[PDB]
Amino acid sequence: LKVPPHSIEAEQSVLGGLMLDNERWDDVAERVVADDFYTRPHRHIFTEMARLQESGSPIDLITLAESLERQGQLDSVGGFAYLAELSKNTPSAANISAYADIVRERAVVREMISVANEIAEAGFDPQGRTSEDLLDLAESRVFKIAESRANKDEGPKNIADVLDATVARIEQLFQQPHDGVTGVNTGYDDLNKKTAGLQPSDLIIVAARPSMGKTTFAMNLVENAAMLQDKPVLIFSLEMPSEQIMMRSLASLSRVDQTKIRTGQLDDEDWARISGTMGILLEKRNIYIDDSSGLTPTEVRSRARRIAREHGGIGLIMIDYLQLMRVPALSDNRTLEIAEISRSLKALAKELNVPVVALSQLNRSLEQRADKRPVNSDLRESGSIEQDADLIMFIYRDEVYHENSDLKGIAEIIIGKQRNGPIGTVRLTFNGQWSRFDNYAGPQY
Amino acid sequence: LKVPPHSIEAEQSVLGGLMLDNERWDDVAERVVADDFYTRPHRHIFTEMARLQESGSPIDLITLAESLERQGQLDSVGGFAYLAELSKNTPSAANISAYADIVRERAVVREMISVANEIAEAGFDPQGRTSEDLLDLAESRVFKIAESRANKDEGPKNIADVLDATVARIEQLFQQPHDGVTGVNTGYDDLNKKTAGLQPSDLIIVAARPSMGKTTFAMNLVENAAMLQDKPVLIFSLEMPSEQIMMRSLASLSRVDQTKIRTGQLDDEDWARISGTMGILLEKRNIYIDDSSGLTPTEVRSRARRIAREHGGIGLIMIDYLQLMRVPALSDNRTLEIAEISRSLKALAKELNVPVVALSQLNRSLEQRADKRPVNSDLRESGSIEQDADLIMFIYRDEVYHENSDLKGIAEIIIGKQRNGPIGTVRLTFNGQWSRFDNYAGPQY
Amino acid sequence: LKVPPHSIEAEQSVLGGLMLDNERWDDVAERVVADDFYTRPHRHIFTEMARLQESGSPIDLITLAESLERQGQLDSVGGFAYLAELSKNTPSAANISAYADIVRERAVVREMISVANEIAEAGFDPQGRTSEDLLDLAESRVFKIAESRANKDEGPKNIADVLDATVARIEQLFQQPHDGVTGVNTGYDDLNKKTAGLQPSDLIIVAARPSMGKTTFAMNLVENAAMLQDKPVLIFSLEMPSEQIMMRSLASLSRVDQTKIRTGQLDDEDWARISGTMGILLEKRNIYIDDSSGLTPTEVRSRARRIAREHGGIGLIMIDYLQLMRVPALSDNRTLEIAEISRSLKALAKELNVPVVALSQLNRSLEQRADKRPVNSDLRESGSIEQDADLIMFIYRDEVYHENSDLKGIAEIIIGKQRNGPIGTVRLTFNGQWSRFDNYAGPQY
Amino acid sequence: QLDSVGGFAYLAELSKNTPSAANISAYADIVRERAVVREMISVANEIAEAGFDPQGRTSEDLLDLAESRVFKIAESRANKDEGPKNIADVLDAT
Ligand SMILES: [Mg+2]
Ligand SMILES: [Mg+2]
Ligand SMILES: [Mg+2]
Repeated sequence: LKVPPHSIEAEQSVLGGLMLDNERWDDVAERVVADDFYTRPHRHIFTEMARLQESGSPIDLITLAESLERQGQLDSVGGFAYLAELSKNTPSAANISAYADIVRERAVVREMISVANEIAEAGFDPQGRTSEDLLDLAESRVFKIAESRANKDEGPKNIADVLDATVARIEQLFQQPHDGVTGVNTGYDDLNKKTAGLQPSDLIIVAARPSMGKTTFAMNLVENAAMLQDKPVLIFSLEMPSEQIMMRSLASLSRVDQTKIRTGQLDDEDWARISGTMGILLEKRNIYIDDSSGLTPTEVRSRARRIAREHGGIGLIMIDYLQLMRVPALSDNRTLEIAEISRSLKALAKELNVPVVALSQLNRSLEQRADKRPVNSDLRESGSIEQDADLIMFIYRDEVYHENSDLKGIAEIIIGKQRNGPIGTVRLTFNGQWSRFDNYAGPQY
Repeated sequence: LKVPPHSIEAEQSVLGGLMLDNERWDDVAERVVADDFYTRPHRHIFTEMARLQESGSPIDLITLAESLERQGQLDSVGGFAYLAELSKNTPSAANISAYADIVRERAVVREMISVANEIAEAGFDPQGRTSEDLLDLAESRVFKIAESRANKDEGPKNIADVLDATVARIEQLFQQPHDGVTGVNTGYDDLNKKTAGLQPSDLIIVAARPSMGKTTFAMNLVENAAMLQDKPVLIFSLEMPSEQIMMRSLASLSRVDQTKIRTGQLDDEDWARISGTMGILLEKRNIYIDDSSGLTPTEVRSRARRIAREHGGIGLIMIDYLQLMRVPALSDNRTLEIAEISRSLKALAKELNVPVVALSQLNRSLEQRADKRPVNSDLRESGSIEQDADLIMFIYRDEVYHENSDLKGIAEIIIGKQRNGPIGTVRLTFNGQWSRFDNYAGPQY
Repeated sequence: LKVPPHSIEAEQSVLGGLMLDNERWDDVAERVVADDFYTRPHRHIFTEMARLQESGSPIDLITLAESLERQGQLDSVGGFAYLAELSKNTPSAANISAYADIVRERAVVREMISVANEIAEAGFDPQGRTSEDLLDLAESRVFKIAESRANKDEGPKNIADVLDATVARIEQLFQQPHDGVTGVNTGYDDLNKKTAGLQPSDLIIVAARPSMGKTTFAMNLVENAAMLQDKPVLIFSLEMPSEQIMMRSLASLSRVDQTKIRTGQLDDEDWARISGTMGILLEKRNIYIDDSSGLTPTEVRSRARRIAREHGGIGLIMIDYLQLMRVPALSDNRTLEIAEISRSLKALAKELNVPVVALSQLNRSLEQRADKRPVNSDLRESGSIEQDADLIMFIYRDEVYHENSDLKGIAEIIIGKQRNGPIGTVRLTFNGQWSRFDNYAGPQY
Repeated sequence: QLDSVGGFAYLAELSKNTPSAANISAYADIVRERAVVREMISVANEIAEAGFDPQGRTSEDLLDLAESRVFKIAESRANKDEGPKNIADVLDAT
């Protein structure tokens, strides 16, 4: 019931794994230490192995016994006969660092109990000592423990440990001298300038009123990517089903109208363009659609990670009308619901290192404003999706509100926020007959 | 030999000193509490004595035994002659202060070894626990003892004892004739006049809507307070990681835009200015960044107290987008959550004698107002971070909202609260292409 | 363990205390009775001493023995030697009325045992009795016992006693013909009219948004009633420490801006006024300041009772921003927490008969009104503070909101509640650089 | 639950006996009256024990406890004139 908590079987398993593989010792040398172990024979074995890996790389069965022999230690450290059992056991695979980490943790635990014993000792043993000379000692010891637990990554880093990563990214980008696109491209040249391409660890938002084009624009982004991104994409159509999506997308990629598709009065050239774009999409095999209705961020994360390990690793994610996302815990408070959603999506993007398009709606506030250009406040709910987002870009198409516009066939992509870049107003030509946005070779902005 | 020390003769001496004098109890009960004592009869007797000193001051010999009797407590706390014997004993003199001192001193030690036992045996019994979730428990309990004990200089001080420290501070300030900056220099001479620098035991707030400069500004402050000081600073980036922060700060220092960094398009005169600021930031080693996501106040405290005593003592703390900070006990009431956060940061600043920059957001209330110049009310939650603070200074770039304005490349710092100085409206200039606020040698304001 | 309850050390203690004290007899006579005792010899002694105190005034050792002889009763009540044991021991101090009261109620307890025995006797022995002649009988028994109730200091308080007290107070006021300020003075001659000074037992509340001047106003009240009254004032600065408060107060009294103080950049005419105000503050020794953070009301009580004991008796208390004050029992329900707080403060003021200033805050319910002139409903929590109070008086200086206002340097003190007096709108003048409110000679308000 | 309450043979001994017809309510009256006496013994014993060892308070609340039990059981019992009455009687009071 009561004992020093220690695991000693996985310990020997690590020992034999190091024996049968003289390559991966540095990675466990990061974690495991000679005094980390519990019993002294294992400690002798590991520290001898370490002294040898300084000098003698080959250490499996006999170099160990020889180095142990030259200084006269056989049968005082167990035995070569006993060592046979260690090399015999654990022919296991690269599942070694797990054992290493967990036993390293057990060592930390054992040390904690040791120091609690020391504190109890110094407590019941006064030695003519005061609370002020005692609690301060206790604080200093526990401080030395928690401060130094062989942990480097999670803690606040000195600047030289940050500039290494910064210069590393700069070398990753200079070592490939290429265009002014530091991530995913869209297919649109007027927008890649104000974005440097959809960057790879952000939460993009694509918001606009309902009849405006945001699902259309998003599908255009993803299909263009998947035509120039040899790497998967995802599409979560929580609103409409896959069979509307793909129809819209064939119309987009082939510049034929949607009625002609669904109803079936299309001409030989139309049939040909369809044939070609199909036979393209079926080769690259990027697009993966999920027409699930009421998802949660957990389901999103799982269904994205499933791809991201087996189909390689992914290039972007699209999410239609995230206000349908749910989390039943926060089912009463809608505001905190959306905040949890958005935080989880940003976390996902930082996890998988991809962008996360996340379509959203706007509120019926701009209608009584007479300009109609959507400002960042005009987001459907919670105000936090303008806070966790590293990019927002609204859509406004003046022909909807003004029949007397000189701005018809024209949609402008109001960048309404961008942390790592400028704001602006891109413009593009709308042709919803085949559900596409296209570039605008015309006046500047 | 190994026994819990409980100096018990002094206990009876205290009890009898109180029996023979109703007067000196509040003085004693500065230090004496029910849990302090070793044996339950003493506990019941003393809590009833205290209950009477609350209600009925006269208690010597039999008023206590009688309150005990008023509803049937006799012989569970010893006896009646047992009670009388304590009064008959100890006619000792006025050394009640020292007796109560030691009697108070020993019980906290007893609790200390109790906690040591609890931590150790809890280590033996993990109950679905990791070392990371265990050293946290240790830190939490030990310091919850220490803070609950350490504040034992408390009392209402006579005015002479106040003015001594007041005038000693004033002398230490006149001891060093210098400029009108009694604190950390911000680098912006237009701001230090209304502020006299980021004073050293206060919470500072920088708050603005999501694309306005608050992260940029609060990085300018530390960027300059690292150069001007020889003292460490800390940066808790709860929103986005270090590999973007530093790529924005290199530009903020060296005046080379962020695109020409990440892309690698930067010319020789720009490479040189990268190199200079590199060589500076490495030959000082002041800044310490933590890119952790959902920190609690306690983790902030620990990770600050670490850098405190290793590296001299800190000189500035920045906490990005406060509202992310968690405290899961108060996961439901977000309001009280923020109140706890703010109180904790304030107390931290009071502890380490440094400033604490604590950014925040603003609610979507100023938008439906037609002025857009934020006020002290539009803090994101709880409206306590307008109370626990000492310097609230918003940001307002008019050109973000009004397309057509003469306030372009101008950004003002709408001071909205001070407790020890004047409010105002400072005027600076923004150049986000290299992420910097600059002094505005321009017209009046 | 189980026995008929009766105490006898208190008995002989009281009897001997009366033997050694002819002066103080009536006070014990108001509580103890002949039948109040358990043993009959002491009943004889008590009733005989009482008969003599009616007839024969000196009764210590021999007058009572001689009387008991005149009734021919020696050796029936013990003996004169036994009485010498009574007169020898119990030289106890003035804690005698305590013994009287407790033994009084012990007679009541023994009566309770006897009466329950009577009820159980009627129970075992029904005597052929009806339930309607049983319950109401045995219940009117306890009722008839309740009829005794010699605690005649409660609800049945006829009007004449009230008017006696009231006329006594009116004689306290008219026997001293003075100005129309029956209370603490403030210094603000425009405020004492609407207030008649700060009444000694009422709970005053000062309330305004975070930078409207309430700490300042309150410090001016205390540091003016420190200069007028030769009576102490406390300050529970839970929010800021003494080393800022006192600086502020030096600036207030000496009218020099605080920036010239701490920076040390002040001139001879300023140093003189500093010398003068300090030489006043130390030649009066009148101010106490407690810089403790999370004070519960019990701590506040104790720390005020101390000064009300040592330094005569106190005349003002100030508690800064009471929403810091805790009571950890009610940490979950904040509303009940604050109600406890306010009730404790009112009780304190009624206990010491001294005015409690208790600074409060306001909710963000003004900002969405366009008036901003606060009302009682704009108090930060619980609504008890607007019920358990006797003088709320807000602070609204208008230039904080309306930049273009013709009231700069004007701070009006909206008396928003007062029981024993009017409401109104006092005006003052805000000069904040030296942290003072001053009077205003101006038009009709 | 057979025989946990005596037994069905005893139950038949109950059914066999007592051929009384005229008076049951009066027997019930005296039984309830004795039960009221019994509960009065219970309450008095509670008072005596909670005078001997009632475990901790000021006896100001003990006097109130006596009065409380008294007037409570007074209100719990006393109303036995209670019953639905006739309009030819209610209208008399009205
Ligand atoms: Mg859609
Ligand atoms: Mg930011
Ligand atoms: Mg204040």
